[PDB]
Amino acid sequence: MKVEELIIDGFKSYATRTVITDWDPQFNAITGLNGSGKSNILDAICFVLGIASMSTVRASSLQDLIYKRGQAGVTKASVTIVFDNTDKSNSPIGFTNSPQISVTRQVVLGGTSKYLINGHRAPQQSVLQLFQSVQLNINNPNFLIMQGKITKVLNMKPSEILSLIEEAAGTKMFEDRREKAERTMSKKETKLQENRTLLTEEIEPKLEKLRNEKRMFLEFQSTQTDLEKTERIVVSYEYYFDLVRNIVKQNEGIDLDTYRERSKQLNEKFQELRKKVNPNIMNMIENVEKKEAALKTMIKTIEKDKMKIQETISKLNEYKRETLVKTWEKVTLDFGNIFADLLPNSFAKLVPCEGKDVTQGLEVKVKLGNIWKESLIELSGGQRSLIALSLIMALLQFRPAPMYILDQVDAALDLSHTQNIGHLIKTRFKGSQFIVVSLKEGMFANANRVFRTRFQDGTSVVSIM
Amino acid sequence: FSLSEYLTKFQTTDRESYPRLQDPSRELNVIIDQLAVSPEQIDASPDSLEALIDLCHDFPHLTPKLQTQLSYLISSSLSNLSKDIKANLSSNVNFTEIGGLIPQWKRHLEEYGYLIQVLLTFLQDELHKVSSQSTNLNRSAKNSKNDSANVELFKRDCNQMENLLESITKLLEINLSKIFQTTPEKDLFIGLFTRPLFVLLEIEPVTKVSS
Ligand SMILES: [Mg+2]
Repeated sequence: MKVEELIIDGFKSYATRTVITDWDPQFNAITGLNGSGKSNILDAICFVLGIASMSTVRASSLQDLIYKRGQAGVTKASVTIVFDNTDKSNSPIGFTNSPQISVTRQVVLGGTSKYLINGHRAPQQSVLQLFQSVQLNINNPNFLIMQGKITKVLNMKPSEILSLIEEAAGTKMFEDRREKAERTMSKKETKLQENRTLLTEEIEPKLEKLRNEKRMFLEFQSTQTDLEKTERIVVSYEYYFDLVRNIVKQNEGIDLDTYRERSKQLNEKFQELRKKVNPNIMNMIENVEKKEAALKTMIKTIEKDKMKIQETISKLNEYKRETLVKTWEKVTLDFGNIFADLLPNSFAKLVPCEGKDVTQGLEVKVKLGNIWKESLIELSGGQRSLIALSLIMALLQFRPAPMYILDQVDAALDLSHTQNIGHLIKTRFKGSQFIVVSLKEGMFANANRVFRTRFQDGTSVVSIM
Repeated sequence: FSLSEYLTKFQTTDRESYPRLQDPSRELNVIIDQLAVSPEQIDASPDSLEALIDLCHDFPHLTPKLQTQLSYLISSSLSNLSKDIKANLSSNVNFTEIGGLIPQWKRHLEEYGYLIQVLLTFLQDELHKVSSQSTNLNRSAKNSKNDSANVELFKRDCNQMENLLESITKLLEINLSKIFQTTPEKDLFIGLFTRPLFVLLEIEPVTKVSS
């Protein structure tokens, strides 16, 4: 995904529609005076790729990214980026049949942002999954060194140095999804446990009361048949026009008073069981029996579902660990060789922490000569810049991300190492689009494309120098 | 023949574990030849009783032509018997001869009610099966290779459903308080005619069609 056009509308120092074209796929270099808008170009690229923590875009809010906080006529802030797809090997999934991919993020005042791909709207998970497939994740980057953060890559905790190798291996998108999966499964597990204890306390007691009144309803239906036989015989015998004669000549000579008090003693049980049990309890108990059986089948399938998901993530963790070790060996070898080529008579390796495992975190260890540095706090800003640059280029040598953004990685390097970094990006590390902001001429004089940035009339312009 | 123990034999126990007859065509065709001239003549011979009651029980195991002509058999027999009892009761005849035919009428109605119960139950089972895994089966538009056979199954089971409900509408015109005397047995008969409709109404595209 080589960037071909970048369209910035209403961003931090950009008040108009600025369209930057003529991007060379090998090495682009942004220059200009101080306060011109170079890091705002890189902040626009970070913003179109998606940020959560707005301190890396240098804002305290989202309306702080619009021009003059949106209170100067430009009430919207939209960033458009266009990617070329003549190389289908680094193309994302599903977008192979489109030679150009446009992504735009818009934010207006008051509300929050909204994304669109190729003109058509999309939520943030779609564009985040689009950019997390060519390892262009901004929320945990292995390609973005912002301004003043080149001498601080070696100050990182071992989980972050592990996460860079994890993003190179391809398993960081599995790791954050696995942690989200465990959290979501815990929340749905306590919800299902509340539902199970509600089923145990509130349903089956009422179900056995329903079974009790079911068997009393069979008794009441026996008395129902008793009424519609005996009371029919009774009202036939006091009615006495030929059918009543035919139903008299089967039971000739039934005693009147005993039949009358038997009718009364049947009707008193009837006026009791009329307010005892409802006459439609059989369809009701069939309905709630089907509901309880389907409910318990659902709970069993949910439990087997959780067991299958848990055993599958436990099986995937082993392949994650094996590809992490296989990535880490090649990356630390190329780390040592690139640091030996940049700074002569030196070496650097990535080592698992003392006593713990490789998948717990990694630490940089630096050799200058034949002595091992016990702590890397005693190194200069230029040496730490070279170790950080050699680590990022080792991650390039494993699996090259398409866009490497470097905001002033040469602020602590001398005039020899700056020209050597420019030469090694122009010659050796082909295979990625480099967007470097520099002020030292030895870096952007070895460039294939140079964009000057200037401040005029209240806005910023980008001129192809 | 009796109703209640056969009804709790079908409902409470398992329904789809019924045995498979070896050659349904010859027995159902001679049943048709018995019933092309006399709709009530299953009663007099118990081999025809068990033959009908187990050629209905294997309804998800037949072929569709046999299914549609069995549905036409059930609908035709119910319509002819309901017309006969309507023409007998609506006339000015005495109570003696209609009372002599009323056990024949009531037991024929038990037979046909059990048959209509098991056909509507298996039909709502198959309709829930074909409508569960699908998206929209209200019309035959925007279909595929197997989806066209799916919606044709939908339309043919809905058409024999319409024929069976035509037979049910033809039944309930008669005063069933004359035929069924006491309200438990009348409640059982109307409940076995109305229960599979109330479980059929669960299906979302069954209530979407109009007839
Ligand atoms: Mg800057």
